[PDB]
Amino acid sequence: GMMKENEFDLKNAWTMLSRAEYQVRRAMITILADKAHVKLKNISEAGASAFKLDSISKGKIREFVSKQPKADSKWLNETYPTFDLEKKQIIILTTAKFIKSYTPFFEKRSKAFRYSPILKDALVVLDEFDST
Amino acid sequence: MQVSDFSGMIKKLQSQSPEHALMLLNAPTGTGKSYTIIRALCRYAIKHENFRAFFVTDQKKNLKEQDFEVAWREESGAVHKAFSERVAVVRSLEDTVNKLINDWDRQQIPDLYRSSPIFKKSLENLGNAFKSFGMMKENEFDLKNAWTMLSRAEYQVRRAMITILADKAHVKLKNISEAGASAFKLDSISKGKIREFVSKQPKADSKWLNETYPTFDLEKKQIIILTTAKFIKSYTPFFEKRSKAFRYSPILKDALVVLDEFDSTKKQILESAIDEALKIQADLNSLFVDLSKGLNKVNEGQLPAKLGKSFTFRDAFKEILNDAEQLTAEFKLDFLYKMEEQGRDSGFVMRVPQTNWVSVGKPWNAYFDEELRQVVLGRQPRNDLNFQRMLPRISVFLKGATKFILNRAREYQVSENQKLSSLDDAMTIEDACFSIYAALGLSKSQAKILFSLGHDFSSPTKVKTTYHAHSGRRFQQRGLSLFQFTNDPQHDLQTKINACFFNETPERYLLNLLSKANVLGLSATATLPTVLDNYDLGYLREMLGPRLLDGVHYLSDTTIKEFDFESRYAKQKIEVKVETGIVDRFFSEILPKNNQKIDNKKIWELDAELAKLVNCIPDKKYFARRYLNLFNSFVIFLTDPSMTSFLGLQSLLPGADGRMDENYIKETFTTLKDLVGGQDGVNTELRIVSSRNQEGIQEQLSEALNLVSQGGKRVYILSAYQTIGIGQNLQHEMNEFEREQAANIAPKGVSKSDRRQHTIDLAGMYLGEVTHILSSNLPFRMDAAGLRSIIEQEYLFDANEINIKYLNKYLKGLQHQRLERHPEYARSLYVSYSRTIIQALGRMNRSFNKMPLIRLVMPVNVLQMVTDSGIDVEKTSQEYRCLLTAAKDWERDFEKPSAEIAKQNATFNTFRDYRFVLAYLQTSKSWAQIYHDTRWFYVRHPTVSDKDLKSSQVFQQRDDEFGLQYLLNEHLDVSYEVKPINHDNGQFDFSGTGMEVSAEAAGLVAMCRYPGLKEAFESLDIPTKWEPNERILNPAQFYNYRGLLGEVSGQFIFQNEWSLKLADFGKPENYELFDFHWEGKVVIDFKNWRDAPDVDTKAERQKVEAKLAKLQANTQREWRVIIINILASNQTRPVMTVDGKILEISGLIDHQGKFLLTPEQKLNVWRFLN
DNA sequence: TATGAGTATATCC
DNA sequence: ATGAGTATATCC
DNA sequence: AAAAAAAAAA
Ligand SMILES: Nc1ncnc2c1ncn2[C@@H]1O[C@H](COP(=O)(O)OP(=O)(O)O)[C@@H](O)[C@H]1O
Repeated sequence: GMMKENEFDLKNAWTMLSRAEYQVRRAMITILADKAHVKLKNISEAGASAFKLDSISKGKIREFVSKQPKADSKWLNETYPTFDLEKKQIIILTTAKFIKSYTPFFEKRSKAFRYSPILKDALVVLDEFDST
Repeated sequence: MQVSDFSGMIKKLQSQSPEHALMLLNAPTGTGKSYTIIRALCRYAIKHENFRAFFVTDQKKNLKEQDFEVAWREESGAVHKAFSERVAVVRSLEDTVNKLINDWDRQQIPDLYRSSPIFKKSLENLGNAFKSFGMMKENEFDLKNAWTMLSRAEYQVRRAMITILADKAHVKLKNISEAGASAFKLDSISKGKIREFVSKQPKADSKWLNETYPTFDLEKKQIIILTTAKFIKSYTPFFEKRSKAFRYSPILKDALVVLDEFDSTKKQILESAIDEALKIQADLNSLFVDLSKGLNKVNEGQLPAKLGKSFTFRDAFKEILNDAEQLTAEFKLDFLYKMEEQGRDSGFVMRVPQTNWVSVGKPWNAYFDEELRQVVLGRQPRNDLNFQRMLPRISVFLKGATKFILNRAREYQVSENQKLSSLDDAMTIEDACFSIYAALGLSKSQAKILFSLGHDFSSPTKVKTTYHAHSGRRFQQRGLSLFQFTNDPQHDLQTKINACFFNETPERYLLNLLSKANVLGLSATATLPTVLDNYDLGYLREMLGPRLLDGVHYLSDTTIKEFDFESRYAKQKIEVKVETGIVDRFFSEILPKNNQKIDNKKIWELDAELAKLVNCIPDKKYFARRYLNLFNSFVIFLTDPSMTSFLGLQSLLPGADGRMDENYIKETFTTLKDLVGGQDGVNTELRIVSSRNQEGIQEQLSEALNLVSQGGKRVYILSAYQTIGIGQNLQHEMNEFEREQAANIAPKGVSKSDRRQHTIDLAGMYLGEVTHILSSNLPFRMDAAGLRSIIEQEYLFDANEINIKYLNKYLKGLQHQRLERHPEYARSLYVSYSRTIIQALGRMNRSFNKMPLIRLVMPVNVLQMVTDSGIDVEKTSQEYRCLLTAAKDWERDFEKPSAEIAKQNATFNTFRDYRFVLAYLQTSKSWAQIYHDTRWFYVRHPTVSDKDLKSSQVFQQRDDEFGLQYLLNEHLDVSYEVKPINHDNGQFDFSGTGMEVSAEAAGLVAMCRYPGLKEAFESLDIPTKWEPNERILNPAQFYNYRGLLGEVSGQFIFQNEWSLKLADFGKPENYELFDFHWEGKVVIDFKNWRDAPDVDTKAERQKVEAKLAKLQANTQREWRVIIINILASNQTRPVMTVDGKILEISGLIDHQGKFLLTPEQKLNVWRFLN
């Protein structure tokens, strides 16, 4: 926020903010991993930077948070919609975000909305069509 | 020591204009080293207007800006130059920004930039950027981006200043730059006008501009003061956006570089080198393919004639193209390498001059899947491409090709600089190399990695037949390489082999610097023998010879006699007392157990507090000893009506963690002060001099010592070795107590105006453990710590301090995360420990007044670790000598294990050289000549004098000691005995008994007993007996020696007896397969061995039949083969295989030199010969 | 030689 | 899968 | 007409 004046250095500040947010996400990932008994070690040792997982481990995490109490799972889903995007029936966003990418949970490289399979057969409602 | 001595040193160094010698000076601290070098540099700069010098030191607290200003003021006599246009201080970007902000806050900007609104806005933006940079200093990933933002802000400030100066000089900036924005590319004339204007400007304005921006006119600066870290990196010129490296700048040509912390610089340089090596990585396959493609474009004349006509006329170019084609065909590098992972970590592969290394055990294999049209890489047993051979071969090719391209780029730069009229915008060697690489079609990253394989180092010119630079240290010559395999979904079709090469050790950087500038190295420990915290002086002297000068040759003997202190200390009855701390667990052991017992409870909750603090650490039982040693030290401090100044140095700075907790130490000190010492401790205080405080170390030290000089107190200064352990002044002005208590040791013939006559040195020092001599990081990954670890071990191996056994054990431990103990008899470890201790003890030798009794307190480990091996204790401080006399109970012997390790390492290196040369001689022609020459050198004289070995056609032609690693005979013996451990790996033990190297296996016995054989030896100039001389062959060399001797003798006797003339082969790709041939019918192989053991018949037959089969496929004939032995002890029996194609004869002549081949045998010989 | 004449919004690199 | 116990400096 | 140095196996 201190460096929102110039745009040339906005890229670097955005990069630092993204790295910090990714660290927060990694902390949450390892918390849920130790709370779900999942072999975080596979990642945590073979992935002490990249931190990749497999489908079954994230599925176990998702089904654990599914049966979790209402309040905490509610906060997690509200703040991190990308935690499980293939279950969201409605996705509300700005067109500036729609053109750009979204950063999935359990991952660091962002994925563009344009090529993602989530748009296939979806219905896109442009609330101000001409202004878009 | 007088300034005339350093003037003589400087003028001697400047007389080496085309050679650029290196001069080193050992002088104990507190002798004038830094006082007089500054005066000498200033005086020489004033007298000679074309003299340029650099003053380099590791820590900016040792830059001595004020000392340079004072010396310049007192040296200039008539003109009185403002010292800002002659002497410059090149600060980092952060320090420049800090000075700018401070000047802005103190109204010190000279009202010309202040009045402008553009400048003010730029300064406000710079202040915000500096605040952000300070906030983001925690994570090093954000450090790069914060630094980039700060650099952009500083550049905007510079642009504002440029516009302000341009309009005042009527320069059309915009027109010179660009009506638009990003530009400001001014011509030489405009900036010349600007420089003229500031030259005629009022003095205050010019002084501020020149101090803040020394790079405003960098050519006028005669002395340039900067840190080692800044010297390694680049400086940003004024008027420009891109920074220019000091390394390739024309500012260094014929300059004099004064490294005031040689040898402390090496580590810094090393660290920087490691970081740079990790920044630059590229896919090896694509890099090689692109370079090959570019070179082929050069061949077909598709590049401008300027470089094309210089590439093509050299035979090395044709050879490089041929090697590129052969390597592309051999390793299938045209195709994609795909490495299938199911998710398991791949680790990485290391290549060190001794071996390959895989971090996950199973070696990597690669074959060509023809159906897939890919190269499958993985852990499968199938290895049809020799991947572990592919990785280093491509690296060797890249290194050689890049050296060729560097030579061509040097030629191109020299030719292009002729065209330029104003030699102010000349292109550097780096620019020429980048232009060549870009013209070849390589990317910018590929150009960076190819250029870093060797940085503009191409040697001199056949040394003009002066001195032969030779070295047997393999790590300095080959470096090391790292490879990691990466799979990404965005390049799903292939696996990237990211490569990381480390070649520029600090010694190589220093040699490259010496290729263009004189270097003067100054410290009290400049020549301590150690390769961990000092340059490899052995390697430096090997590669420099006469160019490695000595400084003490330019001092009067009075100064050297003044270096002594054991006489002056005795004459004034100064007594040094070493107190070692035998403390393990609890605090009653440090309290004075004399019968003034206060309470048996208060110390118990003191122990409880200590245990509580230790337990709250996120190993224990060791931090307690550190705390107790420190507490014992300042108990000793608190119980003496003396010792007005005490310094306690550790290897750790007090902070927030429990392992060394700051406020806990403070409260412990206060409790001990009110618990021990009634009137002794009331006048005491504690100061923690640290970089974590909100003010510079200079004022912290100044106020801590003013507490004693003026406050009438007794201070305990606690800090770390890395903070104020080197080159820091800790003396203070005396008080009445010190005046009436201290003693003076000033030599007869010293002035009263000297500051050393009005100050008093420290009266006591606590020497904590020096902890980080060798790395201990455990998770071994491809990062800075792992590289530092591997490089330290390679340095130890080069200096003959660890053998291949210990290195293999260490690597195996690293594969398992089970690091081994430090080597017990590695001299460098103890010498580095001693170096830190010596530097620490030099901080209390900066004055002539000393307290009558000095107390040095340290734990027992410091006593056990220090040593005197290669350290001239005669010219060291008396405190260190007393410490050594106290530590004499643990003195080690390093000469013996070093000698045997040197023998083992020389043998191992010879064996590795020969393992390489056979495989390469497979497909070479000249290296056959080198191998022939080396073997004949072996047999012409097994024992050779040192000068005779150094001056030879085989030693003067190779630039290293390939195959020529002779042992050392301290007794000039003619024989020795060695027990082989693993002859497959070339490992030998020179204390065991399993084989004899002497003339008994030579022609002396059982070989000269043949008619005409001794005549053949005397005709071929092969001595019959090993004459006692200096150096003797090693077991790896003795193998080839006896093999060639047996070859000659057996072929001679075979020709004498069977009366047949054999012929040699003439096809290059089938060398080292069979010794000779016979009439296109037979291939003949000769052997020299002991009595026949229970040798593995099947492996020998498999190998000989494999070479036979490849010769069958190549010669288009069916061939026989003969295996022949020269000496035996029983009945000879030539046994053939059932088919009858292979002959095996064991022993030709007996031990009496007469053959054992009867008429029957003979005839069979004829029958097999046909 | 020749005109038209802002403020504001949002996200990744 | 134990041996051993850090601070200093500066460009991308 | 000044490119280097490339065993297996652990
Ligand atoms: N004529 C002199 N010769 C040498 N040192 C002097 C002289 N006059 C004063 N000094 C002081 O003596 C001290 C010796 O330290 P110095 O020589 O700078 O470091 P070193 O002895 O490590 O080279 C310095 O602090 C310097 O200011």
